[PDB]
Amino acid sequence: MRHSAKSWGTGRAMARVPRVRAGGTRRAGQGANANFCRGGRMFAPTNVNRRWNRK
Amino acid sequence: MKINKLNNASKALSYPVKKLAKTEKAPLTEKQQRSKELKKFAMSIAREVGGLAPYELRATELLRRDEDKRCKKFMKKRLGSLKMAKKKIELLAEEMR
Amino acid sequence: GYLQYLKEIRRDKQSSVMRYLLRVRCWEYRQNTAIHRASGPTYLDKARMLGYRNIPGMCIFRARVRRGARPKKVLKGNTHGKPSKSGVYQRKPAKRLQAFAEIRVGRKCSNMRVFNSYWVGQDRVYKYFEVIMVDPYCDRIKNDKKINWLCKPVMKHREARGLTNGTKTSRGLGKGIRYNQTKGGSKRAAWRNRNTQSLRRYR
Amino acid sequence: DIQLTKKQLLSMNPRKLTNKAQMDTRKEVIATRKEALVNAIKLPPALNQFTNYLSEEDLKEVSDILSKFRPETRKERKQRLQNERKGPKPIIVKQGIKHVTKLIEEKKAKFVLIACDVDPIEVVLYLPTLCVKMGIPYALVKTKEDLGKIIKKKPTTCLCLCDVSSDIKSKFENVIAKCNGQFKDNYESAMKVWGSPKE
RNA sequence: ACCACACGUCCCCGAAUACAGCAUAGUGCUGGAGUACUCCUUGGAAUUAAGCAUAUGAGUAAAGGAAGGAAAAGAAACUAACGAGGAUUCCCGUAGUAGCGGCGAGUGAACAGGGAACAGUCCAACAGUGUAAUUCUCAAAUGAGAAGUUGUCAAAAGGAAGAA
RNA sequence: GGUAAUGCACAGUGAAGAGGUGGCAGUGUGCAUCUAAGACUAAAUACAACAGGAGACCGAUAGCAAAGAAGUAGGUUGACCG
RNA sequence: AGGCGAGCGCCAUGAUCAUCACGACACACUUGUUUAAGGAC
Ligand SMILES: [K+]
Ligand SMILES: [K+]
Ligand SMILES: [K+]
Ligand SMILES: [K+]
Ligand SMILES: [K+]
Ligand SMILES: [K+]
Ligand SMILES: [K+]
Ligand SMILES: [K+]
Ligand SMILES: [K+]
Ligand SMILES: [K+]
Ligand SMILES: [K+]
Ligand SMILES: [K+]
Ligand SMILES: [K+]
Ligand SMILES: [K+]
Ligand SMILES: [K+]
Ligand SMILES: [K+]
Ligand SMILES: [K+]
Ligand SMILES: [K+]
Ligand SMILES: [K+]
Ligand SMILES: [Mg+2]
Ligand SMILES: [Mg+2]
Ligand SMILES: [Mg+2]
Ligand SMILES: [Mg+2]
Ligand SMILES: [Mg+2]
Ligand SMILES: [Mg+2]
Ligand SMILES: [Mg+2]
Ligand SMILES: [Mg+2]
Ligand SMILES: [Mg+2]
Ligand SMILES: [Mg+2]
Ligand SMILES: [Mg+2]
Ligand SMILES: [Mg+2]
Ligand SMILES: [Mg+2]
Repeated sequence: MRHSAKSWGTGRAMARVPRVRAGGTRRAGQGANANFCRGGRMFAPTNVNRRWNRK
Repeated sequence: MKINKLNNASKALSYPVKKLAKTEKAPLTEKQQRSKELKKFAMSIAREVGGLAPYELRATELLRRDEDKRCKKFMKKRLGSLKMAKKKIELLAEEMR
Repeated sequence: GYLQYLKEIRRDKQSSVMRYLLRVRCWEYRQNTAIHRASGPTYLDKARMLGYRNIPGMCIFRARVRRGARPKKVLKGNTHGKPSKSGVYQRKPAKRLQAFAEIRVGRKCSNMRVFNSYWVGQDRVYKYFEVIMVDPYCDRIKNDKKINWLCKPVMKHREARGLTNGTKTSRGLGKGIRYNQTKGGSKRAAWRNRNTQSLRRYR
Repeated sequence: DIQLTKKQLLSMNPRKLTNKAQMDTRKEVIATRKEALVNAIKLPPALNQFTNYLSEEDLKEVSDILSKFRPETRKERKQRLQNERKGPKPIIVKQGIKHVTKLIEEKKAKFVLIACDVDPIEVVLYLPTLCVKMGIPYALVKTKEDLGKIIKKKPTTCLCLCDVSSDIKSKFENVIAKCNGQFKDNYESAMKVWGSPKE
């Protein structure tokens, strides 16, 4: 979730996934935050609050 | 629900203890007496040097006309407490006499 | 003794002698610059309750503060939000006016520690206060046995963290059911203790 | 550089002197304008007392008695302690507000001097009423420096004497009678008259 | 040869200062950086109510000030009505309770009872008057001077253990 | 949470030496418990940078953005972006 | 403490505290008329 990203909205002939704001690099316009994206965030991130022990 | 089963009469009962009497502290030593005297003395000098404040003058004037209930209302509004008012009236009365 | 007589006179603020002196002194305080050094304490008894002695490395400064409530810092009264948060005037500060005096003296006298403060007068426009200061880098003070504690590094800038007699009173500290909002150390310490989820090993 | 005249200093507005260079002048404007204000307004009876003080002639008479009971210097004190105790208890004049008030309260004090030019005044304000209540005679002196000179040391607020050597007794009694005239005998009348603006 | 421990040397800009404010008999001190955690101010809206204006999110985000290895708090102008207890902080609990609320949505503490760790003290009021006995400087082997009577001055070395 | 005011402020007003409190407004009267408006305090509690030890964790489109000269190559007039 | 109409209200004037205009001084406050001008507005 590190990057500055925003959706381009409809009318550009592209899918409405958030995209990376940049210039000068091949990284411009790539697909950012979602679980179906390269370098994006996983579904339901694993978390320390899980119950480890049992009675 | 484990609440509200006894009546008020039975809740008021108590176990029969043997009590100890309180140790009274009535004796006041020589040095304590002089200490209190000097404080009361100092309070005289201030009143002598600087006199009464404006509302104290207005209050004492009403006492001469026997406007007792007017003075009561006036003092209540100045000091806030009906107890402080009753005390200050008694001190002012004694000063005039 | 002498200090008792001074106490009784200082308490009679509507005696003829005290009305005279308050009038002449409040005239002088306003002709001077907003923070200035004093020659000594105006009230000897009061300064001595609060810990002043006439030794090298202690000083009195005097400060004035403007009176009344403090308005919300917005242009043309426009708050960009809900109507219950649209009021500008009749908003009263959290700290006493005394606290502002202490904070400003501490900025000006940056090489010294703020000990305590007291009231000395009022008029239509200003309210006036004396602040007691100490110098921790002074040989006389470093070897004292009553105020040598002010040299501990934790004692830097007491006034900025609400630790002085004038700055403490807005915190809401006390003992008993009337002060439940500060059980723990402060309002924020109480908030944390009440808004936390505890997750034990076996549960 | 140049000394300003009284007229100039009374004309200037102190709040418009602002530069670091100007601070000494700001001090002088305040000092002169304060004087004009105090002369213009009425004094309460208790403060009005400290306007009445001994003549330089009477001050001489009193000092010429009292000077014979001067306190010990540190040089003298050292010598005394290398030697043994000898002779009767000395008579000495005493100093400082804390001790003086104690001696008045204990009814030990026999005569007292007080200075007028003291700031803040609340330090000495109560002394005459206490002296009248205990029945001790007193007198007022113009400056703190007048007192310092009697005992050959730094200025003070008040001096006190608790004993009389027989050698001095005749002169002492006369001095007390002069003082009672100007001061203690007049007290009950004084506490009712307000100080007029000055001409 | 090479390595490890310490020291010496350490260009220009930068708080950047041949400066600003401030204290003492004098020497001086502050300023900038860092701010996860602690203390003090200032103070939203998206959102929920299937609309929305009180309310909620929240005294949260954002912006300012300040300190330490922790910080804050702390020895009752305290609870309780028992046959009573006894500083502060932390854990289990009273309790999603007593109550607050377009009594709607939603909010919401305290004493007890069981434990961890435990410690109490200072200033003012109130300092030898047969002598300020008090702090500092230079000299000297016993003198000069500064602060102070608007009040100075209320006592011990010392140790083997423990840990990394 | 504090409900005919739980705490904090501002303006008017302003005490007594004896006062404060006992979760519902007022007046009176016994009873119980404390002493405000000055200060200091250890231990038990919280958590970055940096160092050390572990793991039913991930295995080069994963795991920190970054397993190589990574906040680098490169980019914005700029704040900033990568 | 006076006076009127078949002790009542009404008409006379004499003591007790605030108090609204008007004057005349200078002390707060105001203005580069400043060794000065205003003025409790
Ligand atoms: K984001
Ligand atoms: K009084
Ligand atoms: K000094
Ligand atoms: K606020
Ligand atoms: K909760
Ligand atoms: K800083
Ligand atoms: K809604
Ligand atoms: K909706
Ligand atoms: K928020
Ligand atoms: K602490
Ligand atoms: K503390
Ligand atoms: K407790
Ligand atoms: K316990
Ligand atoms: K305390
Ligand atoms: K990557
Ligand atoms: K670059
Ligand atoms: K005139
Ligand atoms: K004039
Ligand atoms: K004229
Ligand atoms: Mg990833
Ligand atoms: Mg029942
Ligand atoms: Mg019982
Ligand atoms: Mg308060
Ligand atoms: Mg809407
Ligand atoms: Mg709200
Ligand atoms: Mg809330
Ligand atoms: Mg923030
Ligand atoms: Mg003491
Ligand atoms: Mg209540
Ligand atoms: Mg592989
Ligand atoms: Mg990668
Ligand atoms: Mg370009």
